[PDB]
Amino acid sequence: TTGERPFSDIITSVRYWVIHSITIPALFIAGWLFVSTGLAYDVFGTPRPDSYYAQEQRSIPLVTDRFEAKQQVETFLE
Amino acid sequence: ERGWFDILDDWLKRDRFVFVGWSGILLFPCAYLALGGWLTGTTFVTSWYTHGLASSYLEGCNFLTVAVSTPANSMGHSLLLLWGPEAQGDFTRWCQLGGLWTFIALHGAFGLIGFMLRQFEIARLVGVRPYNAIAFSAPIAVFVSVFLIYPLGQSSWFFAPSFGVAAIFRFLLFFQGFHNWTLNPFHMMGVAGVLGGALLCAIHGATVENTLFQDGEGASTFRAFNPTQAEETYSMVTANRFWSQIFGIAFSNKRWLHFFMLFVPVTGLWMSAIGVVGLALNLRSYDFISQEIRAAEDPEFETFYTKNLLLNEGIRAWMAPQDQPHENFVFPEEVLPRGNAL
Amino acid sequence: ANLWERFCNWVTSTDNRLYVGWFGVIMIPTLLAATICFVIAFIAAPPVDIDGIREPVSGSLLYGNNIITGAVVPSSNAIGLHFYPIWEAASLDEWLYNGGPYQLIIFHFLLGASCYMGRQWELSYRLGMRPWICVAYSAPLASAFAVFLIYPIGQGSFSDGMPLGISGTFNFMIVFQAEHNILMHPFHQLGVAGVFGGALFCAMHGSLVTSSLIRETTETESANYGYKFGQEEETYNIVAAHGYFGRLIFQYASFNNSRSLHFFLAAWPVVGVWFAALGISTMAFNLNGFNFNHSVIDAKGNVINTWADIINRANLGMEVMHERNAHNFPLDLA
Amino acid sequence: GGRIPLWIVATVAGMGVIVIVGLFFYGAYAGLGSSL
Amino acid sequence: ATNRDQESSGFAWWAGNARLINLSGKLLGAHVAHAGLIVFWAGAMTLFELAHFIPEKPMYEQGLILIPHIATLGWGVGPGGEVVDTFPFFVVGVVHLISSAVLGFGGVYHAIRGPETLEEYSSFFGYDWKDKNKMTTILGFHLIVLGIGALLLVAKAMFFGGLYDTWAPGGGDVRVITNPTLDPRVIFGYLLKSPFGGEGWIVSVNNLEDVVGGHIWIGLICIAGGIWHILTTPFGWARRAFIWSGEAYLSYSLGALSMMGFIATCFVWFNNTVYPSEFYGPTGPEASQAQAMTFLIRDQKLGANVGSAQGPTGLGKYLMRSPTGEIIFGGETMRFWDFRGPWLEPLRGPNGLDLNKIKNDIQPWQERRAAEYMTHAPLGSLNSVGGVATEINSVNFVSPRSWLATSHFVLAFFFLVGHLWHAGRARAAAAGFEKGIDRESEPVLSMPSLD
Amino acid sequence: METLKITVYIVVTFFVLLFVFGFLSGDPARNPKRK
Amino acid sequence: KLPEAYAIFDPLVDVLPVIPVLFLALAFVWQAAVGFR
Amino acid sequence: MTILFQLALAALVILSFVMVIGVPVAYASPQDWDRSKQLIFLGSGLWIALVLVVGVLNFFVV
Amino acid sequence: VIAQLTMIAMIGIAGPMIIFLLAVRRGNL
Ligand code: CLA
Ligand code: CLA
Ligand code: CLA
Ligand code: CLA
Ligand code: CLA
Ligand SMILES: CC1=C(/C=C/C(C)=C/C=C/C(C)=C/C=C/C=C(C)/C=C/C=C(C)/C=C/C2=C(C)CCCC2(C)C)C(C)(C)CCC1
Ligand SMILES: CC1=C(/C=C/C(C)=C/C=C/C(C)=C/C=C/C=C(C)/C=C/C=C(C)/C=C/C2=C(C)CCCC2(C)C)C(C)(C)CCC1
Ligand SMILES: CC1=C(/C=C/C(C)=C/C=C/C(C)=C/C=C/C=C(C)/C=C/C=C(C)/C=C/C2=C(C)CCCC2(C)C)C(C)(C)CCC1
Ligand SMILES: CCCCCCCCCCCCO[C@@H]1O[C@H](CO)[C@@H](O[C@H]2O[C@H](CO)[C@@H](O)[C@H](O)[C@H]2O)[C@H](O)[C@H]1O
Ligand SMILES: CCCCCCCS[C@@H]1O[C@H](CO)[C@@H](O)[C@H](O)[C@H]1O
Ligand SMILES: [Cl-]
Ligand SMILES: [Cl-]
Ligand SMILES: [Fe+2]
Ligand SMILES: [Mg+2]
Repeated sequence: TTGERPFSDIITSVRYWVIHSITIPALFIAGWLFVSTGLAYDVFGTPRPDSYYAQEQRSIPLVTDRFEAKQQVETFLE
Repeated sequence: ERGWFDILDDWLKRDRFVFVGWSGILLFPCAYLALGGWLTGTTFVTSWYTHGLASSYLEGCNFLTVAVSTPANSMGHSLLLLWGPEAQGDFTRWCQLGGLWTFIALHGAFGLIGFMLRQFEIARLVGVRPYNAIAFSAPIAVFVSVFLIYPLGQSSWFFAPSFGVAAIFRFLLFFQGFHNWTLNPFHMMGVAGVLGGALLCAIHGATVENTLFQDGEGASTFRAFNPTQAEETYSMVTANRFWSQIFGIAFSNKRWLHFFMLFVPVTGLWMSAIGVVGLALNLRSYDFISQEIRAAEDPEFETFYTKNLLLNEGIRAWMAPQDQPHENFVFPEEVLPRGNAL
Repeated sequence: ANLWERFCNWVTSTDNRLYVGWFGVIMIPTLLAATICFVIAFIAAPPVDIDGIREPVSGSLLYGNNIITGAVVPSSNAIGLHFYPIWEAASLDEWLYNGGPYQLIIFHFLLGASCYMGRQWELSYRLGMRPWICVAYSAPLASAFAVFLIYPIGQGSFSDGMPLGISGTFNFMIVFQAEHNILMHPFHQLGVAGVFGGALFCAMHGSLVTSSLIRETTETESANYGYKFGQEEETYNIVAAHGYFGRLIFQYASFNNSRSLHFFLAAWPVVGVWFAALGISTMAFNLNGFNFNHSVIDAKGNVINTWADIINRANLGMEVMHERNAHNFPLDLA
Repeated sequence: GGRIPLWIVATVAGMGVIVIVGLFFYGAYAGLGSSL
Repeated sequence: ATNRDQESSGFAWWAGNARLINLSGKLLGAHVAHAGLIVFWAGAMTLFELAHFIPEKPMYEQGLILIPHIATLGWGVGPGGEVVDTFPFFVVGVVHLISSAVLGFGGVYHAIRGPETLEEYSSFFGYDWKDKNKMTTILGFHLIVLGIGALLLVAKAMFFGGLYDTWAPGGGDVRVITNPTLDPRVIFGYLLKSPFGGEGWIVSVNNLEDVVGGHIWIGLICIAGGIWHILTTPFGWARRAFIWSGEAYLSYSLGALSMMGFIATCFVWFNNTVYPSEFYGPTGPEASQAQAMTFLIRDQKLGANVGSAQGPTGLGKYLMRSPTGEIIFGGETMRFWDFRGPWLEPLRGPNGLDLNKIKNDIQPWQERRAAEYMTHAPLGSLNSVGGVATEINSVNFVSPRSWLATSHFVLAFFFLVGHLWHAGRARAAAAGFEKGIDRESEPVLSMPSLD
Repeated sequence: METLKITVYIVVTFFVLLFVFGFLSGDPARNPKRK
Repeated sequence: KLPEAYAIFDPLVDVLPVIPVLFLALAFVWQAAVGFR
Repeated sequence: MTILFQLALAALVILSFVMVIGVPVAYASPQDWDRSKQLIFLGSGLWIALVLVVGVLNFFVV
Repeated sequence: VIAQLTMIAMIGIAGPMIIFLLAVRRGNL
């Protein structure tokens, strides 16, 4: 009894569904594409399945230098 | 209704679906960012560069194995600010260096401050005593001791817990093998307050539900109660007689009963927090010296205490090379402690 | 009335300081026997060959233990699930070496605690109470059955029952983690939610009721004197408490119905602990925690470790070290 | 007021939850995370 | 909408089925519809298992629980448990699936369309829970039905092709039982056996003649008892001992199913006669013994003298004594020396495992079976990674024995809880205090103080 | 050991008999309300 | 495998065993329809 | 026989799905209950016939 | 894959379809 429209009124109204039958699927498709385009890997710097190791390297690219860690990751990525 | 301060105060304190308050200005952004940083990291962010682990749905982990992991040991106790000297404003690199860890831990810390200020604020407006805020000091002591003090006493944030289901399981096992934390009387007091609290929760709920007054015709008894009713909904007298006769003692004072329900778990969590402050310094209850002196001189003397240290020794040697990659441990097969066959 | 009728009247009397009852007729002597044997063994029992390999473990205070390390040690792996009462032994000295006290204690205790649960039903019926306090107690009781009886049955030996001691308990937990990955089992996770949530809601309820106690005392008196045993009127304002807590979260997240609130308080920890108990009782038959060891693999086939693999390494340390002289063959299959 | 009955909104919404969680379980057995 | 809200029935929606206690027609609907659910699952599950089934792999590598039940009855299988014909499996699945439509039909009809109460309509089909005579009559009918079910098993075993016999001389095979055990000293002797190790109460049944014989007795006992209950009314001592109400009777049956659930759990875990290891995988005891046998065979092939080989502890590395002197496998499997199985028995003599036989007579088929059983031990993760908890992913295996034991322990436990719930409720309701304490008639207020 | 066994068997039988006969002795009636 | 004549019904057979779970969930759809009265 | 068999099985399947929805709807419906009882009886006898048809045709296709 | 998904889709809809039909027709729910 704080004023706002009751949730049960909103989610059973035709107009809620007209707005949301477009916004909900649009958001979901945008999330889908953020991954399917590969963009998620690049924003966050997460390795793709082919990018954890070089072909013959077999030690992990562990960061070992506090202030030049950013440079280490850049060289590791080289 | 005066100056802007008092107009702002009015609006902050409106009776709405989600109360805001002055505390809301700290709470909401901090809780939102802690939770969102957790969902963002577990969904998208690796721990390859800090731990050599995959840790996100993106890389293939499930709800049990995802985490936002701590930064590399080389980061020490860096605040690891986005604009700080490590990431220098590069968001991608900051994610790869474990910046989301300190982001979550610190927003989470300020958020808990805001939640507790919210408990005080709402209590003051509604005119109740602020015991809920007081009780919440136990969650606070636990968060601060385990997520801040513990790693501050150790070499780096690397050894804080990582924010994940399996990551936290790993943290428990590490504390067993390295700190023998089960032997610690402050942890034992925590366990008593948690299990004793769950005990009080169960027994008090069951007793009320089983000493109810027949206040309606329904065989489903929940409707036969009214919040504004003057009368107790259940019989303290009958409840007292039952437990006096079953167990030997019983509550007779409802006020004492409810205070004790605050006291037990709040006190147990505060005790566990003190033990963790000691573990920040490796100041463990690891050993009983008299046990070791006897066992060293008498190879036929064995107790469950000596059996558990053998397990700890296994945990340390088997887990350390992958759990502490900055150490570059190489332990040749021949040095690993193992019993026969296994 | 006849002797029997008076006896029955006394056994079932609502007037005894401690209720006796028919369950109590079995509970009293069984709990007494388990208690006396436990106390004497914990002080004075000699070392027990728990793993059947002639390597006796000292559990008692007089043989070099303290309160934290002491235990009544499980019976010998050579016995397995065989029933080993005192009269099965050639002497008390043999019975002691083989961990006879453990069996005597746990069988009398389980019988007695089961009767403790029946007695709770029994008295509630004598008092005209609703009957389900005994159902709340079934949760801790089921958990004691899991660790002292069901687990040994599954694994084929009481030597794998939980020891009656503080450090023995931790030994049981650590070995159980090596052998079942319990932490990764959703029934143990539900038990954690049950006990952490039980503690949380215990503190919550204590604090909400305490916060809304009606002013009945002065500042120099404990507020507890504001309540008198057996008074009719409720001693706090639930509407005030709900008004606080509905605002802390949002209105519909808070109970204003005391009956619903108290039912939730009962149910949450009781259901969680039933799942804890069923976790142990089903890992008894080796249906174990989730195994994601090497679940994440890169494009070439390199294993990319996750936190699950680091758990695995800790589990391996427990596994290879436990009962270090008892395995001759490469698999630990119970 | 509402034109769409609450029991339908619930049923459709619940079914949607089952589908998306179902998909997440399928994914535990195929592609990344599948051990294969 | 007769009795279909809380106001009129006294029961909230989440206790809605309690609204049925005195509506025998709709309650019969609920019961028949539910029997259709059971029969449905049995038929659909069998077809699913059959559709997935690769006949040359062991059943126990395939997550099968129903085909193993059919195979044990001697359908579809030949020597060694080799599958010779999947058609009997198909027939079982289809007949249950079809039958469930019939039951589902009756269930829906009674629940939704037929008379809500049966008493007006029929005095034979109507009932009052408090009518002790009608209760024992209906109970008698069901007893006769159950007795006929038991004799159907005897009929299969004796007249319709036999049962799978893991113990058949020369190797497991389907065998017709011609000499079932009738001696009450053997049949009822099982019931008085200790449930502890080396005894195992009824779980110890180790031959099909005792199994068949027991069902001859049980079929007759049930039929006789069923007749008895149709023709009698409870004695006075029965009348004074029990609560007589629908909820009370539900509670007694909940207790009994809980007990049976625990018994089944132990049966599938230990018994390898009516749960042949050919179909269900090795028992835990069996796989552990098979490991010791494996390495004894290996190491003796390498030249070890396994009789005299002292292990690290001083006990024999391969062979030792049980606490009563029998020669048994050593290492941790000492606990499992009560185990008996067709691949091991040829090596056992009157003093336990025979060293002469071990040295000279172990056949390649015994080596194979012991390797198979060691490597199919019933250990595995919830996501079905076979092996110890530290095992890496590769082998998709959880034993049918683990699935069946764990499920039934869970069910048996919750059935005990439901027993306590309902037994305690039935007592309170019969005495009139199930809805709470009368504020003006609170029993404790009329009692003297404890002190 | 034989004497001990016999003694315990007697003790146990005695208490089990009390439990069974006791619950047989009109237990439903032993409540505060309807008998 | 199912006899070959029935193979076309394989995907249907894969889904049937789950139908009982659906009967439980149906009770909730129904109750939601009558407002859990 | 495979044509007859496979049509008979598809028919059984389809009639089943129709009955699964139609029987409960008919039973809890106010109006048109007379036209319903007939269809239910017809559907049921047809359902049973198809089972026997599939059952017999089975052996000419297996 | 599409086959099994279609099957469960029409099996899954059958229950709520029954309730829907009954509700529209003011049946005896
Ligand atoms: C109440 C809300 C709140 C609080 C308490 C915090 C707190 C914090 N944040 Mg978070 N943040 C918030 C809201 C908040 N944030 C919001 C809404 C966003 C979205 C924009 C963020 C996004 C965010 C990011 C991306 C990061 C943080 C980080 C931090 C940490 C370092 C902050 C710092 O050093 O500021 C220093 C600034 C102040 C203390 C303000 C002082 C104001 C004084 C009193 C007046 C002086 C002003 C002066 C006149 C200006 C002259 C400057 C001139 C010389 C140029 C700290 C835990 C960092 C972190 O978590 O690293 C791990 C980090 O990287 N925050
Ligand atoms: C095995 C599960 C099961 C069974 C067999 C029953 C049986 C029954 N319940 Mg219970 N119920 C259950 C689970 C079950 N319930 C669960 C899990 C809950 C909690 C959600 C409830 C909550 C509940 C309440 C609150 C009530 C019942 C009532 C009833 C009865 C009347 C139903 C009615 O009025 O339908 C009306 C519904 C319809 C007309 C919709 C269609 C229903 C049919 C049966 C669907 C059949 C679908 C099926 C696929 C058709 C196959 C046909 C084919 C073979 C040809 C009926 C005997 C009522 C009662 O006791 O009345 C006296 C009552 O008030 N139930
Ligand atoms: C006795 C019951 C029982 C047992 C022992 C099994 C056993 C098995 N099933 Mg079958 N099955 C069952 C009933 C059972 N099922 C039912 C009711 C259905 C219909 C849904 C199925 C449908 C089915 C399919 C479609 C498949 C199996 C398969 C399997 C195998 C792997 C199972 C797995 O991976 O589990 C995974 C484990 C879970 C999903 C966890 C279940 C835990 C539940 C939710 C907890 C129960 C708690 C309690 C009952 C709730 C009470 C609440 C409380 C408050 C009172 C295994 C042999 C698979 C197979 O290999 O076939 C060849 C397979 O594909 N089953
Ligand atoms: C245990 C289950 C059971 C019980 C106690 C009843 C009882 C009743 N039924 Mg219901 N019904 C059932 C199951 C049951 N039915 C099933 C499975 C179906 C679908 C086929 C129906 C469909 C149904 C309809 C459509 C009607 C009834 C009616 C009746 C009433 C009269 C029956 C009669 O007059 O006898 C007559 C009996 C015979 C002529 C002999 C029966 C021969 C049987 C089939 C052979 C027995 C073999 C064996 C024991 C079966 C084992 C089954 C097992 C393996 C599952 C009575 C209340 C009527 C009623 O409600 O009137 C208003 C009514 O119209 N029933
Ligand atoms: C589902 C099966 C079933 C059910 C529910 C009933 C129910 C009933 N029976 Mg019937 N009965 C049955 C099958 C059944 N019977 C069969 C198959 C037969 C033929 C053998 C009989 C022959 C029979 C007779 C001769 C009598 C009954 C009587 C009764 C009534 C009271 C029973 C009682 O007090 O038991 C409780 C049991 C006791 C009080 C005995 C003492 C308790 C002991 C010590 C318990 C020990 C068990 C323990 C848990 C160990 C289990 C393992 C064990 C095998 C070693 C009640 C209506 C009585 C009656 O009123 O007739 C009209 C009666 O005189 N029945
Ligand atoms: C009452 C009620 C209820 C319940 C209900 C029920 C429980 C019912 C049942 C039902 C049933 C129980 C049904 C069944 C059905 C069945 C059917 C319908 C079948 C069919 C089959 C077929 C068609 C087959 C086919 C085939 C063949 C022949 C061969 C192979 C292949 C195939 C499989 C394809 C509820 C809960 C809802 C709630 C409300 C009330
Ligand atoms: C088939 C078979 C067989 C056989 C079997 C048999 C022969 C069985 C029998 C069985 C029986 C013969 C059983 C019985 C049981 C009983 C019971 C289970 C009882 C119970 C009781 C009760 C429950 C009671 C109660 C009470 C009391 C105690 C007190 C008072 C009150 C009252 C009444 C409540 C064999 C093994 C050979 C092999 C395999 C198969
Ligand atoms: C055998 C066979 C068959 C059969 C079928 C049947 C028998 C069916 C049934 C079906 C059914 C039986 C179905 C059902 C469905 C259901 C559903 C789909 C539901 C869901 C639910 C939900 C989703 C819920 C939700 C909610 C509510 C409502 C309220 C509260 C909240 C919540 C959210 C929980 C056919 C014909 C194919 C043919 C071939 C063979
Ligand atoms: C090892 C288990 C032994 C197996 C026992 C076999 C069970 C069959 C028992 C039948 C006989 C029981 O008979 C039962 O005995 C008790 C004790 O004398 C009787 O006597 C009792 O009556 C009233 C009933 O309100 C009591 O208040 C009173 O204290 C008591 O004398 C019961 O009224 C009678 O019904
Ligand atoms: C957010 C912290 C703000 C601290 C308050 C600063 C006082 S500001 C204060 O506000 C008055 C309103 O009565 C004005 O009339 C006055 O001019 C001004 O001094
Ligand atoms: Cl150990
Ligand atoms: Cl071994
Ligand atoms: Fe309370
Ligand atoms: Mg995947």
